[PDB]
Amino acid sequence: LPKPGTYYLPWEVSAGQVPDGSTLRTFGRLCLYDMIQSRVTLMAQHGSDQHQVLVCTKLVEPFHAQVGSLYIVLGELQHQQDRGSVVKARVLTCVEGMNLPLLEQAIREQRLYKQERGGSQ
Amino acid sequence: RCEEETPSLLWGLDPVFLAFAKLYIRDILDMKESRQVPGVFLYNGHPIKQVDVLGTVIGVRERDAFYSYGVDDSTGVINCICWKKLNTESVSAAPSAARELSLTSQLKKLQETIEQKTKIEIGDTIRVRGSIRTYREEREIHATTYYKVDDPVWNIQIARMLELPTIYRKVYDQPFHSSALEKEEALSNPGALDLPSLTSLLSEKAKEFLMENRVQSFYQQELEMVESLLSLANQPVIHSASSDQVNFKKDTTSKAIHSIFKNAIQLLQEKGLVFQKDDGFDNLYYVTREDKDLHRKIHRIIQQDCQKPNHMEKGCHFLHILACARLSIRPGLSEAVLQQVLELLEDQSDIVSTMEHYYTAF
Amino acid sequence: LTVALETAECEFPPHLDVYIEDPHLPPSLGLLPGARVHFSQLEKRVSRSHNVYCCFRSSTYVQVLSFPPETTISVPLPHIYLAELLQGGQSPFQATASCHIVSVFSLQLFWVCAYCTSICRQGKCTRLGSTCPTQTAISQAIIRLLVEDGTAEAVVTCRNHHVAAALGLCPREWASLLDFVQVPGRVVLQFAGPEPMTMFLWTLCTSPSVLRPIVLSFELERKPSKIVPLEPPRLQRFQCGELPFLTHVNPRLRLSCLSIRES
Amino acid sequence: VDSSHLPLVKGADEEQVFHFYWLDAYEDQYNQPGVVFLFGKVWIESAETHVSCCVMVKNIERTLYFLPREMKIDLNTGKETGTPISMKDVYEEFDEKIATKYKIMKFKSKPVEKNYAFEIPDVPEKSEYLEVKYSAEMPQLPQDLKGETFSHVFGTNTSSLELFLMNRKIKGPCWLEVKSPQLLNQPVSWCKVEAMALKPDLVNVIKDVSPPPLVVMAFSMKTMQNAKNHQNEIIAMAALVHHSFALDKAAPKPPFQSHFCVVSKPKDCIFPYAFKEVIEKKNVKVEVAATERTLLGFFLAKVHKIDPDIIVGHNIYGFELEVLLQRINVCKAPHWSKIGRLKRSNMPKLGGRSGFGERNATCGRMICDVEISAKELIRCKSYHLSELVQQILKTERVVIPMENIQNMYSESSQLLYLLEHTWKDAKFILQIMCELNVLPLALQITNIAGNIMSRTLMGGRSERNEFLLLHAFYENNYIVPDKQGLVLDPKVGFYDKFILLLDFNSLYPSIIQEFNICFTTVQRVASEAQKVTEDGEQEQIPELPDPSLEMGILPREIRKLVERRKQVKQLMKQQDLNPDLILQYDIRQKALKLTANSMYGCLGFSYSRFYAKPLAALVTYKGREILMHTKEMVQKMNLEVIYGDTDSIMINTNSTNLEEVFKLGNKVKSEVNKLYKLLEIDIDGVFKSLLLLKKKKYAALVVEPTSDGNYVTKQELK
DNA sequence: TAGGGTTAGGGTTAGGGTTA
Repeated sequence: LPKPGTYYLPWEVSAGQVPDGSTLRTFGRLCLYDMIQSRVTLMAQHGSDQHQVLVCTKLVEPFHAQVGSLYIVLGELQHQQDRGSVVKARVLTCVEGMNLPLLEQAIREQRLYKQERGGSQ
Repeated sequence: RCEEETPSLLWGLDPVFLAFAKLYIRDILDMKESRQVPGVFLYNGHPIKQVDVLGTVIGVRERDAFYSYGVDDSTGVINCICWKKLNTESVSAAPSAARELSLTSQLKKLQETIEQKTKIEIGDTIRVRGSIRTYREEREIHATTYYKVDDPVWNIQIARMLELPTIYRKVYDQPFHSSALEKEEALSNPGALDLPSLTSLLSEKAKEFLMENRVQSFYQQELEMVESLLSLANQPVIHSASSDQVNFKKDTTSKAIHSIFKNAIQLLQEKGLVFQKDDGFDNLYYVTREDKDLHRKIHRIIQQDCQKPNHMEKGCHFLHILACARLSIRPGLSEAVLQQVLELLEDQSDIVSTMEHYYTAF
Repeated sequence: LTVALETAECEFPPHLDVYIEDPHLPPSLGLLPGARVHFSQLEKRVSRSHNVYCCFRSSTYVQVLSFPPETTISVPLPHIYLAELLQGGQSPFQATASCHIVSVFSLQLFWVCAYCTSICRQGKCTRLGSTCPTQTAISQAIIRLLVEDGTAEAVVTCRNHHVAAALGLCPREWASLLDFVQVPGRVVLQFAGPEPMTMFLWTLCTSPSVLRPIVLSFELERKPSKIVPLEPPRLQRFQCGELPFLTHVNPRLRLSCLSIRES
Repeated sequence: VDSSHLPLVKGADEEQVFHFYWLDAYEDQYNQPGVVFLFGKVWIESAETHVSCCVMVKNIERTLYFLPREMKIDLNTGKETGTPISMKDVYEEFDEKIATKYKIMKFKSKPVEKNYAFEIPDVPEKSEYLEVKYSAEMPQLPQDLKGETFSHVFGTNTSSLELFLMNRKIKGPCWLEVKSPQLLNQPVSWCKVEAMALKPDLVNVIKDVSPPPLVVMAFSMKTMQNAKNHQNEIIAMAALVHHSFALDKAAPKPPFQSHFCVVSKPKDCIFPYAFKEVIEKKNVKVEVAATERTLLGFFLAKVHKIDPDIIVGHNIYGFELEVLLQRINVCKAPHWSKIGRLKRSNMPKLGGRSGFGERNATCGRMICDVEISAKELIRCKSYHLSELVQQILKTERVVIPMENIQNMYSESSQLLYLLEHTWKDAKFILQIMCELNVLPLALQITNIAGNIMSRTLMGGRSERNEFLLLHAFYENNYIVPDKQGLVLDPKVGFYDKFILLLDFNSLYPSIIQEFNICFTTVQRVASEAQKVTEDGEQEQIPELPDPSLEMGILPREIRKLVERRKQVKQLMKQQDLNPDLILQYDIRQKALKLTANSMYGCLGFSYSRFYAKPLAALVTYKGREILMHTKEMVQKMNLEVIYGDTDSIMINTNSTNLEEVFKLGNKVKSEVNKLYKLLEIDIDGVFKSLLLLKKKKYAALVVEPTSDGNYVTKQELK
């Protein structure tokens, strides 16, 4: 059995605020599909800032690509020497039309409740 | 202190016992079991027998007769067990009329719809309903029912994981239920806390003591001189509420005891257990259960159909019976007393009730 | 007349029926739906089924307070869980809840006479001619579900088109099924408790095609006017780990169906 | 009859004591644990008859048998602490652990000894145990309780009724002596007499007076199924009343004293015109039921006033009992408990597949079903009531479907015909049961077994055998545990000449008697066929126990039964006796033979409490060995065997003269008995011309010889 | 004299440790 997948907004993982080898699930919008090297570069906006996450895909071929669309990625993170941070994909589904603010508020509320229950112990 | 789990004899009083609870998977992993009954689990005073989970499948394994599934709900992972229901003896159709052909076509459509709905692959969304079992020192979820959820936009999962904390904060993170009240077993000595409650409690005790002796005629002072009745009445609360006179503290306490005894007596009277007579005695009453002559009179009048004609429907209503009994014997007859008389007559297999408030003879 | 009380003692008033006979009292002016009225000195009696209602006697005074509004407005029923009905603190009798169907108990379909309501056969009554001057048949349907919302469990009964709505079938399918069952005359499926139709319904009733999350608008089955406290806890022998044990249980709630919608 | 005095009977001890013949026993541990209700009949001199009496006994103390360990064993580390075991140490550990964690206040302990020879392992054959006596008010100790000095405790969940009856050596319904009578303030039953008994030791067994006459009631009804919701309903009542039916002779005449009926109408149809006038003209004692609640109330009131003891009918448990209960519950008939004898309101949950609640609710009276009685008495072509009437009364029985029932309400005379049909059916069933004399046979069976009278009426041979074993082992100071065929292929051929068929008698009892098959005399150390783990296709059957060993326990009882049967068959040959005495002897022997048959089924049935697979396997092996030996030695005499089954074997004769068949059968009997003296064979029948068709099918002209040396050929097919 | 029919109903169990 594997470890569970905790949610993480793109900008935190972009800054490397998670330990190496952790399992995380995040979101973003695809920007490029490097065919030969099996690499995916998705992007997510934050005000005037744009953040990039590198996704290895060696475990989900065959895989259709939808340029300029949202995605959900779940897997493990490995801190490479030069490439930086890349997530090893285990499941990679596509969702469209789902509004970000509801999701962001949802994880914020869940984190708040978890911390509140953590105040008794 | 050793936290004692609630006794198994009161589990069902909770409304959660028969329901399908929604829990975080980490909670169901980390929440303890119960020693007195293995197979069921206890969480924060609320016993839980059935759970409901939803998430993304990340592990598939097949066996001879049962599947295997590893679900994830963003906080933990648990195994799932789904038995392969035997579709033995496949039904063979017959060349009946066109209606049966259409019905068989619809049956095939339903079968293929179910087969498509139950197909599961890695990366889908699964919903599971069932109980908890522990095998090989690990926790699993037996599945009573399960099906794939089609959510291409992530609406249902967002709604679920927004709704759940409200469910916790409103139901689960609360002390306990409210069943069998508290201290209602007896009254923690006859002292109690409410004087009307003390009178009410004295009422049935006096009634039972009168019943034990099979009393047919009694006087209020005869019941007041009873030491047990006084001891039941003499409570710390009644002494504080008996402050009406100072120069006659003993006399006013006796008056208060007389008042509470009379209140119990009139409470019994309102139940029809004891009636009243015009014999010049203020504190004289007779138990209606032992008035054999009255029972015989009512049985005779019911046999005669309460003066109603035979050619009409046999028997009479409660109101007409009450009027006939009042006019035939005593204008002072009370309606609860006649209800008790009719019930006692029915107890002795004297009459039969076709329906409510309508009794016939044989 | 069906009136709803209003008092400060209880914030969930109970319904009540007022009967005005007319051997000596034609109705007075102003009595219309949606108009507040005041009553005084009415006669109370107990029904055969232990109901409370007021008879209208010669010692009754009627006073009209306010006129009906020019437009009729509606207020959605409050949303609540099924658990709060078991706590004696101010529980409503009409509400809506989000629940999920577990299983079914029985399903009944009818084709009754237009006049004597006896079971019809291909458009003719069993007692046709003796008590039937015409030939017309009207269909009826009865179902009994068992739903759960997340914190309790209750049984829900539906009638007429509500069963068709609850089975998730288009009106064409319902009409076709009623026409198909119109020939035999009667179908009773004591599926729980104490011919291709049988297997078809057995397959349908125990599939996820029906067991779906639904939004229910339910009315308490026991009418609020009725009063009958006679329920001590029972005892049964639920067992999970191959070891029976005894525990007391509350009586099951009874409800009625008003509207069922998907989600 | 005043209720403030008890009709005590003075005895030799100058004490006004109570003598009564108990019939039924009841208990309720979930509500009033340690409370036992007893029902019976007590003679009344003022009324010159017997009335129902209620006696209930309180203050029942539980009995435990702790199983001590030879060596101290730690309960947390599972290792020996290096100290021996003494009774005082066991008592101290019990007091400081069991009573502390289980809240036990009152307890009586004393070292005792018992015998164990059951299939439960981890128990020494003989040891000095401890008896702990405590009330049932405190919680029962866990059944698998283990301690430092004790490894087990016996009798954890045994019923209080069983211990109460067994501590006084009671064998079924019998006269009893009741001392120290106490009055009851609040009656709780419908019996005329109610008694309050304080201690279980106030009873002694009396067996010197014949039981008094009882009340037997036979009744039936008609059922109509609603079309709208498939809700069945009951239409009419009909019953035949007998007051003082004897229980020690044949069926008296007349078998009834009065009969009554009442009928109602459905929710749509109406009664025929002037039904009251038609009844008056006909002058028939039939009541008209206005409503279903009315008929239910009238029927229950009539039953309560009559207060019957034995009730009978057709398939009552299967359909009628639960139909009546459902109708009562739906109609909300007040005081449903009047059908039985205890005043109750909490009816047990109906619809149980096993029907446990159905028999629980029917406490206080004796219920008999004709179907089970016919199944256990003789063999019939079919169990349908019309078939039984044809086999006995040879009378046609009308089956009326609902098509005639719906229009049956047209005329009053038609309803009179229908109710006459129902009354005739009830009379026919009553005659069928009375000529069979099932009730005296059941009474004799209960007296022989000593078990509960009611449990015999359901055909529970396993229960009666278990209770007989319990009596036998308690009389030998034993502890009992708690509660949760070869087909022969001989030479194949068809022979149309005479075929002589024989069948052995009590093959399994003979095997047990010859080889001393008993729990206390059979060990389980072998590798023959049955009891070994799944290591290959080889397992263990116990070998033949040594005949030189001490003779067993159960063979002693079966030998006693055989001796009693031999004494009976010696007694019946004497002439100049009353016919009722001859009938009693015949039913007694037949009860003995059925008991002998049930001896094997005691352990053959899987659901036995004392089920022992090794003994059953040994019995099967011995039966197969005896069958093969008999077939071989018969065929050595130039007598080809065409078929055989366990103990019923027929030998091909290929002859025509009946004298040769008789002589050959006698010679075969002489030959077979030589090896087994206890096992004997009997002439089952002779076939004039047998033809074989297929499996379980044969055509033959059965031989039924007369006293003139000739025979009549009668054809039988199946 | 005012509700319809009033009926209590599903309340078990199923086995890992495997490749061309």
